[PDB]
Amino acid sequence: DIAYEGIMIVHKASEDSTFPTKIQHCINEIPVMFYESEFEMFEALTDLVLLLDPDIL
Amino acid sequence: MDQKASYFINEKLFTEVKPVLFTDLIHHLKIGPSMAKKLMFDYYKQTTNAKYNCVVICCYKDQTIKIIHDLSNIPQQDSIIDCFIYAFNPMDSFIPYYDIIDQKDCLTIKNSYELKVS
Amino acid sequence: MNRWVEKWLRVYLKCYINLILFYRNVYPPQSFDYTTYQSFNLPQFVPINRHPALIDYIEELILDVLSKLTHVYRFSICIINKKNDLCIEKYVLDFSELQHVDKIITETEVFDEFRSSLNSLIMHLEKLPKVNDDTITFEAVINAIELELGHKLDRNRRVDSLEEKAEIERDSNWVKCQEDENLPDNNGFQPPKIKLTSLVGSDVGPLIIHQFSEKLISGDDKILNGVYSQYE
Amino acid sequence: HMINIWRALRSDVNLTQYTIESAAFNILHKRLPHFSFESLTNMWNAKKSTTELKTVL
Amino acid sequence: DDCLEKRSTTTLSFLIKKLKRQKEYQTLKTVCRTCSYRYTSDAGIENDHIASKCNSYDCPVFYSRVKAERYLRDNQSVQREEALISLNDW
Amino acid sequence: LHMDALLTKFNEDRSLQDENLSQPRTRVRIVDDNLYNKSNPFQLCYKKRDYGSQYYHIYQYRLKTFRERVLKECDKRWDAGFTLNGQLVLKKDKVLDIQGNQPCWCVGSIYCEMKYKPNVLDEVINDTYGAPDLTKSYTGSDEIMLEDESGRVLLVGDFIRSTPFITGVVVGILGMEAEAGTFQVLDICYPTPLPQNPFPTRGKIALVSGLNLNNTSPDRLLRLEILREFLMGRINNKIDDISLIGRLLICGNSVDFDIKSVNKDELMISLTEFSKFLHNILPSISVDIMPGTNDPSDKSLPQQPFHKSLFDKSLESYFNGSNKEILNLVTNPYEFSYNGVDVLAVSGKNINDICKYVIPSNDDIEHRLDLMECTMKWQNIAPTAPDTLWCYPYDPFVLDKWPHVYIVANQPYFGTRVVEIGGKNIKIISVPEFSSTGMIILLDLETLEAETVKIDI
Ligand code: SF4
Repeated sequence: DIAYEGIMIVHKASEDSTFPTKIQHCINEIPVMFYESEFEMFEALTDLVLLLDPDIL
Repeated sequence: MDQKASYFINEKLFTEVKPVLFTDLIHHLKIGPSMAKKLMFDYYKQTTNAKYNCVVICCYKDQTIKIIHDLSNIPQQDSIIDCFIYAFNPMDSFIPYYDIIDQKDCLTIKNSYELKVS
Repeated sequence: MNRWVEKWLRVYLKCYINLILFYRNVYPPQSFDYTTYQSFNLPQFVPINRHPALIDYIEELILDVLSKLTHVYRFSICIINKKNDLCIEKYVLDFSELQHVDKIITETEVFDEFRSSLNSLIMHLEKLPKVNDDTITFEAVINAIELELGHKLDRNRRVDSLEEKAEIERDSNWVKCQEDENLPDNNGFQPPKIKLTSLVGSDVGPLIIHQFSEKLISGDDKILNGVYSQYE
Repeated sequence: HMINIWRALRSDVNLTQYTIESAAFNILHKRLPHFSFESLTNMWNAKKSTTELKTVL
Repeated sequence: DDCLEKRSTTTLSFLIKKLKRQKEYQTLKTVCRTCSYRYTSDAGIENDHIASKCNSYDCPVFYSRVKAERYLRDNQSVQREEALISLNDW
Repeated sequence: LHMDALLTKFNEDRSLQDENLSQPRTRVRIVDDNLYNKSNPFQLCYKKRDYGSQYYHIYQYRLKTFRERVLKECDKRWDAGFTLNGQLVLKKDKVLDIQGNQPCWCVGSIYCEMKYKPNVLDEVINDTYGAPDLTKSYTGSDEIMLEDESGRVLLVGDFIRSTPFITGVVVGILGMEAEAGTFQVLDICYPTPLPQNPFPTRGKIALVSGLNLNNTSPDRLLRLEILREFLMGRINNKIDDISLIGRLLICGNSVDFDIKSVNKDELMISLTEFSKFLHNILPSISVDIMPGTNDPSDKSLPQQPFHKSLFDKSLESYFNGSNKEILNLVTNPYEFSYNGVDVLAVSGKNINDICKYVIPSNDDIEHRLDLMECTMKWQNIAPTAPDTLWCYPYDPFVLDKWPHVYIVANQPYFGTRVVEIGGKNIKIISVPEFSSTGMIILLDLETLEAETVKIDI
């Protein structure tokens, strides 16, 4: 059960609110994940690559 | 009028092949449109040689100006409020030509504003 | 003064030829379009064919005729049956008594005279019987006084400009013919009688042009067969 | 297996630019508008219209 | 000189040139807006802005649009407009 | 019934009276109060010209003004303490602040699909030399959404499904929140009504558009000549009623040509034909000329008046400057104060521009009249700014005052409708073309009633 497409966006809580809601409404088909910092976003990318385990990047 | 409008129509119809309109009579003899229609009707009669194709229009109660083409079946006969010969055509194709008219004293409805020069 | 005279003559000849082609079913009526501008201001809404090859042919013919108009006193368009080579209708533009001055008639008066002449031509053409499709063709014949054509290629001259090339083309594009060459030879069994009709002509100050038409209007069988759409 | 798509297309087809837009048009017959990096970061900033964020995404 | 005397012909030629350029530019802008609809998914303003922000050097329409803008903003166009104003100042 | 019988029944017993022609009657005096008032909102200077930019400024100004108007009207209507059937209504600022089953209202723009018609794409593709497959780019949405610079919400319900809309229209939506991320619409709100000048045997004004004179159609010239004769009293011959038509208004599309392939000779021929008509008709009636889409004028909606040139030399007296009451050349959108009655006239590029889109949320005469009603309600004349108007220096199309009559010309059909927006009555008239369905509109200024006159062949 995976989406075959996705977007990762860094968005700290100190930024403007309702930005994740606006982005989710704008896409509304491709799931979007939001992370506090770039390091957590890279860790999530590593976790995704490990989970899917693709032969080719 | 008599013996003059007929001569003008004959000349403009046969000496030079040009359609003759009743407005041409209006501009020539300096007469009203009703009199021009009367002279067109008068010329339409007493003509043994029908070498021209008369063009007529019918004025309806709804101001529907219509060129009569079929000449056999005219719709809304009871609705016609005026009928007259619009022009005399020496040919099947009408295609009239228009130019500058010096309407010095042929106007029947003049506008309120007068022209000012310099 | 020929700068304006040649343009007016070109306009008149173009309108004349296009009207003859349209009203005699030389070409399908759908190709012809009613228009006022055909690279020049036309006197009326003359129907002009939209075929590019036909337009170029007519323009070249008109230019060739105008290039030798000094020696040409009569230009005629001949209507020829395709089934048998025979002139069934002939329309003549008389250019005799036309002033040839190189030294002020304006354009409105000239176009008024042209309108009268073309209206007379149209009135004559409308009364004529209709012509079937793909059965007729047209020819151009000029009557000259003192010229010889087809003899300018004997010098083996090499052309160096477009004007010289056009001149050498126009000098050899014509073939000598005889008067009434395409007419039937008067068989004697109810001989055909040519019919002459006179039309109005422009009489502008520099332009004095007479015009008339000819038609067989008769036959001795095998002539005008399957070309006039039967009775009507 | 890492793959460089632009080099792979360079070996395969005989194009003259081998850009993402050029390759997309010449192979997939799709025309993609190209925006400069300054334009992209200008439209990606928060407090912007939903249209610009949708455009970047 | 001679052209200036015939005001109608000169003004007609200038108007024809200007209108041709304007129509070509409008067609190019419509094409670019339709193209940018792929990203923007919008048809009003804020989509023409994004469409104008494109600088794709692989598209001939971009070159045509740049050339048309340069022609519209060129000094010759300003000269033609000034001549038109002077001619129609009567 | 033979035509000879009709001729001998009508022409034989002619009146032959009231046509002495020595002292012709004066036409009804109709005066344009804006002739020398100047201050034309749609008059633009050529020196400033268009730079191809500064459109976001107009967009922001329009958004601000319309939001202010809608907020003021919403506060007037849904004031504090107003309660709906379910519960009280609360003012919500942000569009995404709607979280609960409580009545509320908000102000924001409207989002729609608005795809281009396939014929438009085919037309623009063939004249671009490198245009992509725009149909493939389009490759939709049938739902209306509200945008308020803080998010977008889905709008659902039968109320909003029965109203035409265009992207960018700022309105105030009231309703409840649905189960999903959708907003139910129970009432809608529009900008606060604009002031209208007080209204007011006067006369009648003739409206004609789409003459479309060219060098290939000779029937248009014949129809124009018949119209000129009718307006002068030669055809109708009822000099009492014809004299009531004080002024004639030409609403655009006087000449039809293709800019891509046209020379000055053919355009000059058509313009000389038009000038001959004007010279023959000006001595009897006053004519106002309006630029059209295919007329020799700029492609942007605020078209500047016709140049003093491009007219025959016989019109020099009329173009002397002092006599502007007989011949007047005005901009494409123009407010006519005809004998105290304000008339807003446009050659129809705005309505012809909204109709070139495919909007899967809402071509008929009733549809066009509803679109004109929406244009009046939204208080702007050009809802599709990118398609209608070019770069505007320093927006005249945002209405500041409501006219008595709204005229949109060059339309496929003729139709009229009286509307009441905020207690103000506006009469909307759709003027058809004269080249096809050669119909004229007679507008009575005293009673604001429009009657039609048709000319055949
Ligand atoms: S330029 Fe080419 S690519 Fe960029 S938008 Fe216009 S069309 Fe699409």
